[PDB]
Amino acid sequence: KKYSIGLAIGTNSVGWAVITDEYKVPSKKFKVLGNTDRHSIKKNLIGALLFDSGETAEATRLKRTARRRYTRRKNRICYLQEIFSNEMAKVDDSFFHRLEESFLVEEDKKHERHPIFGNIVDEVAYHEKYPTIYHLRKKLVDSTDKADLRLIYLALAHMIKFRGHFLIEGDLNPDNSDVDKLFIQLVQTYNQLFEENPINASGVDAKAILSARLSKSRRLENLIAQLPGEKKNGLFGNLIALSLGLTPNFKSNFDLAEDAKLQLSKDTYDDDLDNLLAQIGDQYADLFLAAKNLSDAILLSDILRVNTEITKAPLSASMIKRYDEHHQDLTLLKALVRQQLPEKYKEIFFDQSKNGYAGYIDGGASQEEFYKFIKPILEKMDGTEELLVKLNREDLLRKQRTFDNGSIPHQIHLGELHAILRRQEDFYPFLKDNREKIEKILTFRIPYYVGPLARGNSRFAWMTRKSEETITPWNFEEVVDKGASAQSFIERMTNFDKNLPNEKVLPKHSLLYEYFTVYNELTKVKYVTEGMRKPAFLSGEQKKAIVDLLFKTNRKVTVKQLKEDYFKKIECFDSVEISGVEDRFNASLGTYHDLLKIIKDKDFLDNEENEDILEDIVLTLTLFEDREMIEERLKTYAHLFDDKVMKQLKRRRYTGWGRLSRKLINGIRDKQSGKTILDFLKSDGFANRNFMQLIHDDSLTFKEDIQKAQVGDSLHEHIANLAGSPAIKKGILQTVKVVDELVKVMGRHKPENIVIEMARKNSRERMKRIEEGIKELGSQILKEHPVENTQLQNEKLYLYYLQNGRDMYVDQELDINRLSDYDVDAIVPQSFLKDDSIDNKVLTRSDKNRGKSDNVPSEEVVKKMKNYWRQLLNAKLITQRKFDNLTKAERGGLSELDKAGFIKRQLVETRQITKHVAQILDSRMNTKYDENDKLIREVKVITLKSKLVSDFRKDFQFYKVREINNYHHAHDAYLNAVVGTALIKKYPKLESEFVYGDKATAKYFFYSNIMNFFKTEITIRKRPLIETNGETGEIVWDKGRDFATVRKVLSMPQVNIVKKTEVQTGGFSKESILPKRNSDKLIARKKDWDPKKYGGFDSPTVAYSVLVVAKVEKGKSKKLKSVKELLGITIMERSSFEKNPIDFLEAKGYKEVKKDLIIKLPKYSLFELENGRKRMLASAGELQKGNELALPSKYVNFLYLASHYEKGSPEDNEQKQLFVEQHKHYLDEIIEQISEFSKRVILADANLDKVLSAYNKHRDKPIREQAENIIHLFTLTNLGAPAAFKYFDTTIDRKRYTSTKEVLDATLIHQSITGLYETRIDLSQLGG
RNA sequence: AGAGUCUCUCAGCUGGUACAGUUUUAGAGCUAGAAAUAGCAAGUUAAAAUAAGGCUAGUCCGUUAUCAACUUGAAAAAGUG
DNA sequence: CAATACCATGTACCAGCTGTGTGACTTT
DNA sequence: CATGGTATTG
Ligand SMILES: [K+]
Ligand SMILES: [K+]
Ligand SMILES: [K+]
Ligand SMILES: [K+]
Ligand SMILES: [K+]
Ligand SMILES: [K+]
Ligand SMILES: [K+]
Ligand SMILES: [K+]
Ligand SMILES: [K+]
Ligand SMILES: [K+]
Ligand SMILES: [K+]
Ligand SMILES: [K+]
Ligand SMILES: [K+]
Ligand SMILES: [K+]
Ligand SMILES: [Mg+2]
Ligand SMILES: [Mg+2]
Repeated sequence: KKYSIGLAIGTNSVGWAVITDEYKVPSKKFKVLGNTDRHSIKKNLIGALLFDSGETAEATRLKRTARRRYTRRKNRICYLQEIFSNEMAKVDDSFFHRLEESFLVEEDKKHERHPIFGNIVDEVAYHEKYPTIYHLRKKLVDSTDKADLRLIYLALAHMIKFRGHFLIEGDLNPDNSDVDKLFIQLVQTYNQLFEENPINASGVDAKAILSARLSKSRRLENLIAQLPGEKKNGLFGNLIALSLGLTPNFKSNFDLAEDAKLQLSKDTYDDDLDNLLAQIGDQYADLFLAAKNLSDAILLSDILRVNTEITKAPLSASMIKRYDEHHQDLTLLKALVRQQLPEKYKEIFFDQSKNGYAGYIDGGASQEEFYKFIKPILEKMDGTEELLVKLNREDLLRKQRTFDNGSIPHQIHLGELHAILRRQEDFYPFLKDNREKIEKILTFRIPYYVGPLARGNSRFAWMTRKSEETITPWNFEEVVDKGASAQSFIERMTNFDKNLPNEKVLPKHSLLYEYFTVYNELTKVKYVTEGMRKPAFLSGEQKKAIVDLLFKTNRKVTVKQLKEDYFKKIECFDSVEISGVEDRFNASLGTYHDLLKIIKDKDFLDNEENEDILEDIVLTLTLFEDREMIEERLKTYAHLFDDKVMKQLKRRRYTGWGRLSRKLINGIRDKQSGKTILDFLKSDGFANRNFMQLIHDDSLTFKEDIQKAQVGDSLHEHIANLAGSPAIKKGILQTVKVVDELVKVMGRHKPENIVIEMARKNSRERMKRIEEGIKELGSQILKEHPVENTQLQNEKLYLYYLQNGRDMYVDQELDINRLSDYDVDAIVPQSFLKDDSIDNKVLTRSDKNRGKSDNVPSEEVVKKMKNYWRQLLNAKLITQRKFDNLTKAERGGLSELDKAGFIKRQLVETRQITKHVAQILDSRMNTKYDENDKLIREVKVITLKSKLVSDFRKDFQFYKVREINNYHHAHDAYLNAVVGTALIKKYPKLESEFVYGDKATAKYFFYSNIMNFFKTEITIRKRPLIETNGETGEIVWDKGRDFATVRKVLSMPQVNIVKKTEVQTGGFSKESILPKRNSDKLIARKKDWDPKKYGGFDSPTVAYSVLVVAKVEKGKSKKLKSVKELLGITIMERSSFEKNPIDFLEAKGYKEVKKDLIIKLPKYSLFELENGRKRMLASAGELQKGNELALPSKYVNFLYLASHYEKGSPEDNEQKQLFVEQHKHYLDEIIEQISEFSKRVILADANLDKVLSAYNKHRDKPIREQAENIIHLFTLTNLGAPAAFKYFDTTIDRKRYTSTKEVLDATLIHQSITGLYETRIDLSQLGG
């Protein structure tokens, strides 16, 4: 008995089917377990497992990270309170107690209700003197008087609790960042370099202009407007633009041929500046550094909007400025409305529900919403002009705690913290001794390379301690081994050398590693001149001369440099042909040139004895990112370089790791030669073997040593470690579990073949890619055309912005209002490359202007547009892949071989994850070896792409309509098995391409015509009825009988669709903290916080339901009453219930619980009632639809054709259209089937009647549109959670199943993973 | 079937921080009326919690992955049509 | 109990490692 | 998002 398996692997489904010799699906009688009168059932061997998408670990991680955050912020406060403990006890022995219980209601408070002082008089006086915390912070920073210890704590706690970000390194000078003085010094540094062309900056108010609440470009234009004879694109203008955070281009200033675009935010700027400074000299370093300082001052002026010469608390001062202008503007705003229109006053200042001032302070109105609600109310009135200016600057009626306070660095809070400590350490001796300890609390943060401060109970931790004691902010440098921990942070993630599995991989930028990559490429170069008979390799001398002369003097080596600076200069060749490298060498001694600039000792770099030291310095620069730690590690060589060079060495940091170890490159040696790998790359006679040849050569001992160097996951573990979406990995494991069961079903007989086919908030990302691209481009298109992230979901508008509002084939502007008239065109034609991503797509006025349509854009378009494309590439508005394709016509365009490859890739799957599934299945099936110790491939694992079966369906009218039911998953798998087996049966030579295990015109023709053998006529040409294998003579396909077989299988109504039951996990409930309410739905946020007094959560998530048969007390009498009901065990209750189910249930009220009748009921548990009606458990108190509507095939194909689902010849198109119109009565028949089914299992009288009326209303509608909208109707009958749907313009809301009472007496069905094995439990026989 | 390199792209996993939001309390509302309410005044801030919580008590852990039923079995697992 | 309606924590930055598909050079 | 929780209204 022989058979094959077909699989369809998706992210929510695994379709499966068993086929025989004749492409038939078998049917078996299967045992049925349980207490029903049915002992067995007939099942077709075809079905599909359905499951909810697997989730990533990200959300779990972000929540984990926040938890740690909250724990450590509490610890900071506890540290500070510990310091204050004894001395605060002398002043107020319950202060910290009133703070701790501030949340409680006075009924539960054990102390007085006024937290700071403990009486109403002092408390009210406090708030009158210090309405915001920032008033108190400024007073404590400025005043010279002794202050109450409790107010000192509150100001220091507020700074430590909300301490600001750590994005800036070093200390901040609040007086050294004066915008006027940094602008004056930029002017002075410019006038030094350009004495003949100086700028008159007198009368220019640099402070107001650059610190103004305006866009960077507008402030730039404002300042230049004050300077006559200076343009914003001149050198000075560009420097101001750099200061404002824009991205200017200094190429045109210094007459450069290449482009020096500079932005101060990019990580590349440090190199970007040095690179520019290399061309124009170091005299300009003072100019470009002076501009950097100005930027710092302007950034601070966004935060500090107050003169820093009247207070040492400019931040708190600026918060107080917000409060004062809020108060003044509120007084005036009220007066205006009071007089100009008093009818709206009640709506504005008293209605929390409205987005007025009441809703903005007391309700849920945000600043953005408040501004919207009040913008017309201001425009409508008189005297509102200044307020309207503040509203448009987003600076009206501001609160102090706002979304934009993320700008504040921690150095500013620290400055006020250190000032207060300096003021009060004069009166309190414990503040002078703990001044630094308190300062450390605010400033300390765990280094990212240290991680959780665990003690052997964190699977996430790696930190190692220098001593076993409690870590605090003050002892961290001593208890935590920062060096070892920083090393583990990387070495626990990096790859080992695959060849030498115990050797660590070299840093990517290691000098030795780059010597290797350059010699390995250089060794395969070949050249030929006139006198030479044939091309030749480079000798060891030639390669060394080339490395010394070119690679050690030029960052990148082009072929031109090789020809002129080597072959002409040295070999005296006026002409030479080069091979093995094109345009320029891909490898380069980059680190060599970085170190030559820093240390300026070329002879040190070339001395081989320094190889070790240089290797350790680069390793240290790569391994660590902390500049102190880097400095500490490089101390060993402080004697070798100047302090200036050592400082420059500290600042140079590298990232990335190679793929080979040092031991492999330049350690192990060949036994007879005594030479390392690098030695052979430098010199290997006239064979010039490269890395691949060396480690594979049997005449050397490298290969032997590799195998000796080499040194068991579970199925689940192995799948977890695959590179791919966790979603697809869930289906991969489910697939293997499906195959195991199917083999057990066939009496442990292995199949002949297994054919597998695998399926194929971004608006935040799409917006960020256009902002960066446009600001890098320097364009004002976002100014002229504001856009929201949601709109960028539209393809044409997204392409418009990525192309900066220009046609991509013609150098012209595009109209944003005309996009409907424009064309979206594929760079590589979709006839060749089925790619619809933005990466192969282009917005043009008309696709005609691309050129010819059988190739990549014409040469003329490339000549026209290459430069504009280059800008888009650098602005990252197109990728390198998109630019390369866009420009291929200048590289010959698409070749015939390229076209052959494209067609082949349409048919042969090459994705790595697909190969891994095949390898998993192949290694599970084929386990025995033959006389030659080679694997015996009893089972052939075939992998197909989705296009094969999809074209099969459209070619033989086996159409699919996904919306009808879930059967198409199972049918896809059947067709995969059929097509896959028949394909390799017809052409056994294909096995190399389609089975796992180990002229261009011809292949193009061949692969385009590979599937013709199924057809009876082609294009013209005709074929036999019976198709056979040429060699064996065996029949593979009968075009009369075998299509009928397929048609029978797709028509079968019984298909085993199983929805994987799953225990729900994750969050306990909705996260929203709700206000207090008298409802038992509310759940306490802490053990003692009664939700009736404090609010809390609701909407818990049921992990699984439980069938309880027990008795419950009834009435005031408490008489025991027998019941049977469903209890949802929430995720939070789950551990408590499982530890002791009986105690848990008795706590809930149940008595005499029949412990053995407790049934665990996860989500999607399956119940059958009367007339075949099936329900799935959505929750403990809601149900989902549990039936599939097996619509007959004739209707399915009619719906597909009538609806124009997806082309064919005209004689075919008209034949299909004629069939649609000849079978128009099918429309009513389809409705009848739906209604017959809805009345049998759906049971939504209201919705069914509403739909019938809607269908009888739109009978005069076109047939195509009636069919398209019949497709929507299957939502009413679709398996799963009910949902809303629209028939034409009528909307049908979901009818839900809000009670689970009926399943308590129905038949519960437990299914195996295929659903072929069943246990059925009559629940009516329980509770008697 | 792979391997190294160059320019990239997309994805996965981990760590260190920040700002808001929400919730309860505190921030004496006034006047006139028995009240009902009306007319006003006010508003910007803070503490605390931010999965209940756990023992292993760490400045640690708590939302990913995995899961029909039955039989033996503390459990892990294997077995069952 | 129907039918019906409303609701659902969000944002920002920094430091890493891995594999992926891409199209080029070289190779087993 | 989409689907389960919750309340309101009849
Ligand atoms: K993170
Ligand atoms: K009390
Ligand atoms: K000017
Ligand atoms: K608000
Ligand atoms: K409040
Ligand atoms: K106005
Ligand atoms: K707030
Ligand atoms: K190249
Ligand atoms: K580094
Ligand atoms: K020195
Ligand atoms: K789960
Ligand atoms: K579980
Ligand atoms: K199941
Ligand atoms: K990469
Ligand atoms: Mg906690
Ligand atoms: Mg807050």
